[PDB]
Amino acid sequence: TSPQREATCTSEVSGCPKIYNPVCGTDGITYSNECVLCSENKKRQTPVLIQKSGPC
Amino acid sequence: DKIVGGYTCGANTVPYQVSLNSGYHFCGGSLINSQWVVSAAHCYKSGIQVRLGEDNINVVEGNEQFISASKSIVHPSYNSNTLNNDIMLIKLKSAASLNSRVASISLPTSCASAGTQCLISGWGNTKSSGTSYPDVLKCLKAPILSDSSCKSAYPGQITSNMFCAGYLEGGKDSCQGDSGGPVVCSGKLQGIVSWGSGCAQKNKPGVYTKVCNYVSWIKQTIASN
Ligand SMILES: [Ca+2]
Repeated sequence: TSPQREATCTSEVSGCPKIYNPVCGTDGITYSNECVLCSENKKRQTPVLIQKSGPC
Repeated sequence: DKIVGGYTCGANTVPYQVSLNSGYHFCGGSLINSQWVVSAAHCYKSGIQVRLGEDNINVVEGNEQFISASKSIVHPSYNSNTLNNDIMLIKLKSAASLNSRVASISLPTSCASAGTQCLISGWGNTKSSGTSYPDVLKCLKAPILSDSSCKSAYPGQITSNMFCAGYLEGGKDSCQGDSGGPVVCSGKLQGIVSWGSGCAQKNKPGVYTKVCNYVSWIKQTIASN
């Protein structure tokens, strides 16, 4: 991994809000919000971090 | 589709639809009179510009209105952790000039029942590799689900201030960029786009703030501000 910012995701629901607040993964994917990057991660055995804010 | 199972529609069709802009479109809203907009509380930011009469959010077609928000009032019991009371009021700096593409939506008098079909709108689009972004103005007709089936989809998560709408088989939903926008059932505002587990997934319908619970709060808040 080539890092520098985790996603801070503390949701008490098993869902994400439908706001467009993009973050650029270190994988090169644009996540439509940080909660989406979180949920996507939790079914990964290796977490993508946040490369930059805004679309890649 | 790329429009999350919906169909394209224009600003004339949904003239109460607004865009909330902070350098880019992040949420929708609904116009409830010439000076006031209703959105989702999680859409709160400082320095929102409201964009009215938009057909394309990327192109200035010479018929839109750009108005700064003067005041944003988030429901005092909004809980960001549970998304309960996910409703915000926005006062515009000046009144909108109302026309065919810009008009306000009535507030409900009673709550809507399960199986009432509604119209959900917004600029939420989804690309190929499941990546959501705003662009094309789309519309979607969806039923309101029973409370049983909603709580069965999201066990422990659904409060008295939420409802589910959509299709248990998936394919058609609202998605990221649609937050805060309208769910209109027989000409009244019955919902605000709030959350979901992904978009258009099987057995995971969208979850909306139940606007009928809030009509007195909205009317008294507007009237005292
Ligand atoms: Ca435009």
